[PDB]
Amino acid sequence: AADYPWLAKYGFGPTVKAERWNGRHAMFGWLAILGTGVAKSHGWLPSGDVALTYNEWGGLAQQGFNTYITNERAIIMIAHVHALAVSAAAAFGPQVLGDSLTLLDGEKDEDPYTPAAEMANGRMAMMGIIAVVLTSAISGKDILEVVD
Amino acid sequence: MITDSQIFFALCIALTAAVLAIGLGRQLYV
Amino acid sequence: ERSASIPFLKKPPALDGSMVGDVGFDPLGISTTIIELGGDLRYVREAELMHGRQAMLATVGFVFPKLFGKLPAEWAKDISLNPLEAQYQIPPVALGQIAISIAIAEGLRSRIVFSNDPDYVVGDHGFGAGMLKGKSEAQVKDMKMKELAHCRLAMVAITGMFFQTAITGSLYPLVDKF
Amino acid sequence: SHSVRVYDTCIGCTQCVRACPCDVLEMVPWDGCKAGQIASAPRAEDCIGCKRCETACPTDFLSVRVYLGSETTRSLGLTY
Amino acid sequence: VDRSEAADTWWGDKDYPPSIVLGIGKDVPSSIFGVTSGLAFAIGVYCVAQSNLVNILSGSTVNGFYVAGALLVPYSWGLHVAAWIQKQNGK
Amino acid sequence: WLRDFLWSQASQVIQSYGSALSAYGIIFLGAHFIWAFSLMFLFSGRGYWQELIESVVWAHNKLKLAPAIQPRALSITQGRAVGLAHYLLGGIGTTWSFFLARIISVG
Amino acid sequence: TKFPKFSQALAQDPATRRIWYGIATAHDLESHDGMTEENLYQKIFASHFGHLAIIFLWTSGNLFHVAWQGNFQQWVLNPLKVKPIAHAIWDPHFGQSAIKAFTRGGVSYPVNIATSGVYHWWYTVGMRTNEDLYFGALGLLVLSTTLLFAGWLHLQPKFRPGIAWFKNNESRLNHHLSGLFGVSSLAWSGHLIHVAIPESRGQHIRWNNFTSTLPHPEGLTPFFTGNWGLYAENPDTAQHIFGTSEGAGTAILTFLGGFHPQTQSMWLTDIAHHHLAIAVVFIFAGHMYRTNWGIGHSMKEILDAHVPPKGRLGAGHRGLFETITDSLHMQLGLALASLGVATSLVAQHMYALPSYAFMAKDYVTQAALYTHHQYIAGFLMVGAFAHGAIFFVRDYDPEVNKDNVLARMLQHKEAIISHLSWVSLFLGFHTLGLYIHNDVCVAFGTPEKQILFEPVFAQFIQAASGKALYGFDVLLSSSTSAASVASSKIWLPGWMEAINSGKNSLFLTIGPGDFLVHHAIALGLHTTTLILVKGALDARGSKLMPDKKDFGYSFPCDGPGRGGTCDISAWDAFYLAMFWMLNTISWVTFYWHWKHLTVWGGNAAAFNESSTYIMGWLRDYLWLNSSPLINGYNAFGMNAQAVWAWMFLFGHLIWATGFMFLISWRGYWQELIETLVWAHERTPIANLVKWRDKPVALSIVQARLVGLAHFTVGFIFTFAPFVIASTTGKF
Amino acid sequence: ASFLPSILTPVVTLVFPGLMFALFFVLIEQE
Ligand code: CLA
Ligand SMILES: CC1=C(C#C/C(C)=C/C=C/C(C)=C/C=C/C=C(C)/C=C/C=C(C)/C=C/[C@@]23O[C@]2(C)C[C@@H](O)CC3(C)C)C(C)(C)C[C@H](O)C1
Ligand SMILES: CC1=C(C#C/C(C)=C/C=C/C(C)=C/C=C/C=C(C)/C=C/C=C(C)/C=C/[C@@]23O[C@]2(C)C[C@@H](O)CC3(C)C)C(C)(C)C[C@H](O)C1
Ligand SMILES: CC1=C(/C=C/C(C)=C/C=C/C(C)=C/C=C/C=C(C)/C=C/C=C(C)/C=C/C2=C(C)CCCC2(C)C)C(C)(C)CCC1
Ligand code: SF4
Ligand code: SF4
Repeated sequence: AADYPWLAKYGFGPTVKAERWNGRHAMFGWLAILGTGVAKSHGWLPSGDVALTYNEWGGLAQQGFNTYITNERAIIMIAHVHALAVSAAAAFGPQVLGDSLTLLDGEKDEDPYTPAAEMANGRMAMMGIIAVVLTSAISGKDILEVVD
Repeated sequence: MITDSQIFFALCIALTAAVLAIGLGRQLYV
Repeated sequence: ERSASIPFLKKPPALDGSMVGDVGFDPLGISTTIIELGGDLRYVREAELMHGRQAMLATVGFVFPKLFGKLPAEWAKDISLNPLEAQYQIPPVALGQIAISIAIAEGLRSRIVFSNDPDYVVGDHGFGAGMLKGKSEAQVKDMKMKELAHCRLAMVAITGMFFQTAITGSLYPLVDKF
Repeated sequence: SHSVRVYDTCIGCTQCVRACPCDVLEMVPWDGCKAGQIASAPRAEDCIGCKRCETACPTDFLSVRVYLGSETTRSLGLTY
Repeated sequence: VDRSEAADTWWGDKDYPPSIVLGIGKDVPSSIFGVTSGLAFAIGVYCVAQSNLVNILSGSTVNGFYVAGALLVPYSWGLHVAAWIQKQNGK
Repeated sequence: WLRDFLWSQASQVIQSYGSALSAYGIIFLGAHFIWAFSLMFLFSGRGYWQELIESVVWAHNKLKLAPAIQPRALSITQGRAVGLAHYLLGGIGTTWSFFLARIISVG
Repeated sequence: TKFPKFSQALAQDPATRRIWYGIATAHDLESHDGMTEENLYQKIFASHFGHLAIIFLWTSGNLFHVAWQGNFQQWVLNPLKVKPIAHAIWDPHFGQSAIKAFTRGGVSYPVNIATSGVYHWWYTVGMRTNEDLYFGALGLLVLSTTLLFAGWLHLQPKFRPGIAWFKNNESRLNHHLSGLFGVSSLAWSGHLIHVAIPESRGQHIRWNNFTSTLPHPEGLTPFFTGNWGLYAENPDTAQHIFGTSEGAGTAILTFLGGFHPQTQSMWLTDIAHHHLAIAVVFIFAGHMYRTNWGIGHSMKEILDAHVPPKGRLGAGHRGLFETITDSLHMQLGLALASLGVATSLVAQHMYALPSYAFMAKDYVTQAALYTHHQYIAGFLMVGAFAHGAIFFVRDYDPEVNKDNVLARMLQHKEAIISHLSWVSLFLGFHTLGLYIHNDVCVAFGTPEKQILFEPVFAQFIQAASGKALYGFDVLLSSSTSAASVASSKIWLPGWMEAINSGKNSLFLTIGPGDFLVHHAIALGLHTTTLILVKGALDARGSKLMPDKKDFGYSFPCDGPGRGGTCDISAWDAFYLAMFWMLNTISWVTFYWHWKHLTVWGGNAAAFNESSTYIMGWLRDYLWLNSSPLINGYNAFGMNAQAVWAWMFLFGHLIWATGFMFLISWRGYWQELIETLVWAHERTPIANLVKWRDKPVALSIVQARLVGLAHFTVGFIFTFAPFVIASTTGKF
Repeated sequence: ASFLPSILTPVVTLVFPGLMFALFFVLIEQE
């Protein structure tokens, strides 16, 4: 905190703004797990466990290495990379009268504990994500089967 | 055959070592 | 001029009677080199108390599961009663639980251990400090000295029990054949 | 800035001052030398370190001697 | 040992070392030094010859007493240098 | 470039010993030597060389034969010039021997 | 609070040289602003802790990678055929062709073939499964964790060691000799006897059962009875197969000598006995010095008294204790010299006497290890001399060393430098002349005129050690001599066979080429010593600059006056001698690599014939063996050596770029940067973007440093590729 | 597992060293 003045200045670290943003991301992430689970239950993603090829995805395919990168993996990769692109756009670009990822010079981090409802739900969502990842690790089961 | 849990445990110990390395670098910097 | 514990060796210059259990026992002069370096014996005293208290808990736990029932045995029934083999038989869930609890507790301890605060009494972590509210100074010092004596005894006791269980497999008058 | 020093082996021949391209050196009165003058460096902050004084000094070893040190815009001689 | 707690053993201005260099044997006479050095040389050379020259050493024949007595040969050198030093210092 | 031109065509130079082009082989080596010898002057500086000459001059003065014309390390500009001349001679002679041996052998 | 907080001068420096010099003097703790000796020592101690943690992290990384991605288990079954894997390759730039080529070693993914011998080392030491390697990596990670915490701890106020404790020489040397060397070697001997010999003999000894399994059937009863020959009785048979119980003995401590026949490496019983005995010696020697118990020695007293009679060495070693214990640079120089000599010793001894199973037949690993350790030895020696120079220019006190053995070195430094110049000149003149004579004679179609001096003295040493093809019949070669008879039931029955067996690198046959190349090596060593010794001795002053100590160790020059004073600082002596270190180590490694390629390929009459002239080196070593490297990738395709070809060209490019900084100096680049500053400031749009530090050309010493850096990295990259790829392509 | 090269090599050899270069530059350009 005090020993890291640089990251403390822009809210980077154990800060209420960071907790808010990570709670929002955990909410969207639990949504994403549910959405991709129902997507796999339905038919959207390519089937067959077809591996990518150098002729379509090049050296990022890892055709002959190992590690069975699939077309469903490539499509969800494109989706999350688009999320990361919109992320850089929203964070670095103009705050459209919303929330800044960085604290900004004038603002001071909100007092530590509808916005409070968001934070309670975000703590719950982070706890749910961690619990699901653990339960998958201990059981050896898939995350989608665990939530199912 | 090294297992996933084995790799993760070694990675966790490596992360602990990394935190200690940052601490030692700080204390050498002061 | 001469130690009290060993009355034919010089008194340790570092030790001067202003500590609990100071009976001038330092043939090597570890305290002497520490004070020559520039440190103070707070760390070694706190390490003594920590090692000891762990040793007392582990002494009782060494013989409890055999002399008395090894729990109601929902999961412990598979694990052997020999303490040297029980360590290599804890399930991952219980092992992680105990490890996490100990790690969090001693991570909390570390900051006060390595702080510059002189108010910190050595081996005074606040756990159950409410019984010294009524004790007098002599009573407090004497009780701390009983604590240190128990610590010092249990430390040697674990070495004895561990080596006996490793080389013989049995403690002689108490627990046998485990 | 560089440190310019003058030792009492000076003979007051006033050649370091003429070799000086930054007006760091100047002759001042002195009792020791026959010529009655000694080099001195009252403007060492303007020193750049080209050591033309050292080159022009005719003593067997240099009466005027320059030690390079902390660098500055003037010492680096940067127009920017 | 520190810089201060160290004896003045330099002797470049004199012809012989001070006896203090001999440490624990700073008072044993030159006679004792010489006699012990001679006995040590004889015994050690005897041990070495009996171990490797008169006999052939091997895993089944290496003798601890001869091995230990071999170490009296360098001790003999030290003792004879000591004998000279004490003879020159007058002891 | 390293394989199919230098390595490939250096065969007729290096395998020239015992033949009429063995002079080209010798000059190949000698030009290599001079090119490397030039690097001494190109990288080094007069101060070290003057101090080394001072040590050697002490050795001579100890024997009463230090010359009246006092020896000095070469000037800085002269050292640069000598390094450049040796560098150019070594490189040009290397290429000279290589081209002549290769072309006379194959063509 | 600006970057060079430790140096306020650089803090006020406005140009870009601030960053360069701050990074450069980051670790020059002695000359930092507001530094005291106690703080210096404590900071050095903590940095040592961090450095040890780095070393153990590197070791743990190697172990974990071989455990996880390496074919250690497959390599164990068939060591002589399966190629060891270092780690997997993760590269999105790889094509399908490169993927197929780098997919090797009996795995389904691209990999790098290990050339460090870690597989052989761990297999000999007793590792058989990836689990053991993983647990070793975990334990080394924990060790590094503890070392980092210790480094942090020993800077705390109550835990900061004192200067007297740091300067306590006697205790430190006692403990290092007895425990760091002695007890650690005893621990290694115990490890061998408990885990390595049983694993070589087909016994799985690990933590779960090493407490139960007896290393010897008799136990410690022979050790206590004193009948220690029972531990040598029943050695391993010559028909033993490593890793199996067939042909296995029971002896734990032997002195058989020679080599294990199957693996062509020394016996593990011999190595365990070596480490046990050597530890006895070191634990004894660690009781030499006086520490808190009266009995012992006083190093100051020893040095003070060691002055020969009549002032032969002046005042003797008086003051040397004070100078060594006060000056850290002298201690650093002694340590670097000793460690460089030791690195050369291991390089010379590992190839002649392999210790790891099946390493001798692994030709790539042997060359890589020899080159690696010889180069590091050269670097360590140059560093030892450079720090001797820094000690002379920074820490040397003539008042303390009045008429000292060290001051007399400066007194007759002129004689020393002149005679080193003489011997360097003689060696170079004559070696080059004989080589040119041989060159011209073979060139003119008359090799018979070659002047070929037989290395009779080295051959005599080989004969005295046990060689018999020379026919000298001296000492061990003559079975009858006292030397041959006294040791005829311990080590000679194996050593004689090992040395006279022609299939080994132990005491290779030598000839006129070896004579000439050895004299060349002498030239290299002597000239490097000349440059370094001159730098050290003239660092304080010279006739061209008597007051050099005032300027210090590394300064650019003294100006163009007095004829020019280039490279006069005695740092430039180090920078010059680095070229010669590279030169002589390159000569050494070329000699090693060519002789060993010829010996391994079975045509030693290529080295014995062609090495007498220089075109033989240029053709039958460089040109001949460069084909598999440069053919790593060509117009028709690519092989697995394409990485070696690319790195070969890479090292060439860096070696070439070094010539820029070495030849072209600061004034040109400074004026050019003035022009570039003008252009940037005057162009529109871009001039809104403006620097903070004024961009300046690199300083003189900085550019000498950069040019030498590009030279050295270049050297090592080029030879690494050429030594690792040509060997692989030829075997 | 075979996942981890893909996850770790680019994170550790594009993102982390770029951030370190940014941090070092920003730190050395202070005051
Ligand atoms: C110095 C030792 C070392 C070295 C040279 C390497 C090298 C490598 N590792 Mg790493 N690794 C190490 C130790 C080391 N490892 C250790 C001890 C572990 C934990 C057991 C791992 C676990 C690991 C995994 C799981 C993977 C790699 C991979 C890789 C490769 C890609 C780089 C990467 O992101 O890894 C770094 C990854 C980390 C999680 C960080 C490890 C932290 C180490 C211990 C730091 C050591 C620092 C060093 C001593 C000094 C400072 C360096 C620098 C600041 C100057 C590369 C060949 C990848 C691979 O296989 O690619 C093909 C991969 O997937 N490594
Ligand atoms: C022990 C102790 C302490 C404590 C404590 C306690 C109780 C700490 C608890 C911490 C806890 C429980 C911390 C969890 C964080 C989880 C996060 C950030 C996860 C985000 C995960 C995210 C944002 C993932 C998102 C996605 O992947 C999802 C899911 C779907 C994918 O499609 C892709 C995306 C990116 C959308 C102190 C206070 C520390 C010190 C004190 O002294 C003692
Ligand atoms: C080796 C050997 C043997 C032995 C032995 C010997 C001598 C062993 C000696 C063992 C010894 C001496 C063991 C001490 C235990 C102390 C305990 C349990 C204290 C707990 C105290 C606790 C849990 C306190 C809890 C509190 O919350 C409470 C309740 C109140 C609060 O206010 C706060 C505190 C914290 C106070 C044998 C067996 C004789 C056979 C043979 O000879 C070989
Ligand atoms: C400048 C200076 C410095 C540095 C130096 C150096 C760097 C050095 C080095 C050196 C070296 C590097 C040396 C080496 C040496 C060696 C030797 C001296 C050897 C010997 C050997 C022997 C004696 C042997 C013998 C034998 C045996 C035993 C066995 C077998 C046989 C034989 C015979 C071989 C210092 C720091 C000091 C400081 C001051 C200054
Ligand atoms: S010696 Fe130098 S400083 Fe003195 S008068 Fe002459 S030129 Fe000037
Ligand atoms: S050092 Fe340069 S600026 Fe200073 S007096 Fe001499 S010539 Fe002038």
